[PDB]
Amino acid sequence: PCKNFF
Amino acid sequence: GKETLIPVFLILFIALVGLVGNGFVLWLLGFRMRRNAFSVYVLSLAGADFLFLCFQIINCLVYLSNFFCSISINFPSFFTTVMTCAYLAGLSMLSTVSTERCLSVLWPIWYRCRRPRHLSAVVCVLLWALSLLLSILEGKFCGFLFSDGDSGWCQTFDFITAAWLIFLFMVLCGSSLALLVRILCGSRGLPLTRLYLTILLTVLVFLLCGLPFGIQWFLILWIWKDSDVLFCHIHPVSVVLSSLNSSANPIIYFFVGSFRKQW
Ligand SMILES: CC(C)CCC[C@@H](C)[C@H]1CC[C@H]2[C@@H]3CC=C4C[C@@H](O)CC[C@]4(C)[C@H]3CC[C@]12C
Repeated sequence: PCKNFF
Repeated sequence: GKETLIPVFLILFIALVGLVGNGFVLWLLGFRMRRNAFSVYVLSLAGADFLFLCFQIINCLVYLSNFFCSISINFPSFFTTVMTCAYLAGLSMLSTVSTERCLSVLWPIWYRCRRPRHLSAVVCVLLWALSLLLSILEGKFCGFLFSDGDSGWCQTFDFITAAWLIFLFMVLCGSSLALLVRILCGSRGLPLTRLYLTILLTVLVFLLCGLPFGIQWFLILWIWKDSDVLFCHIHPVSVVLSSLNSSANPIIYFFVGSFRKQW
């Protein structure tokens, strides 16, 4: 999504 | 690849240790031991730490599964927001413990007599509700739910959680400072050395291990915009420190306080 993610 | 694998074993080990610690704390304070007005905060902090540590176990276990077995387990995207809720609720419980200690030392008469009995419960419920509100509204605008949201309005609302996080840190540092001033000015029977040692230990733990994951995940990631450097090196370490902080929290708060008489 919009975030990098972990 | 290999550079990420060695932190992840540390993640699973520290997460398992904190998992069994938080489970023991939850079981004891829920069922076996009598609860003070303060014990509700420790129980809530263990509960907030549980979800976060379980999700860290999940996110490292499926990294082992994807690396060796290549099953490619895609996840529901709402695990991140409840993990964020768990993390924020844990930090809020830390700051609220600090403020309760400051209120006890500054106004002892009020704390013994006029303090409402369900104030701890209503404060815990309100902070959990506010943490969940800041979590899902960060989830919906940034794509970590069913619908996907714009990245432009994501950073407006994400910086609110960062400002709330800095405020939550300044409340912990401000309240622990006032207690230190009060006990160093005119307090007689207290054990001063052990007292400022444990207060300073909580302050460095919350600043060095609790803060960096939130700082890097929210405020730091957006501002820097240095993707090659940040994810490979900064991110693995940030999770570990935050994960480490959750593990050390039951030991610092409940087990030292309770099991001191046993050993
Ligand atoms: C408004 C909604 C989000 C709150 C629900 C949060 C859930 C996940 C849980 C996590 C731990 C739970 C708390 C654990 C301990 C107690 C002490 C009990 O004497 C009053 C309820 C209270 C304070 C619980 C309230 C609900 C709680 C905070």
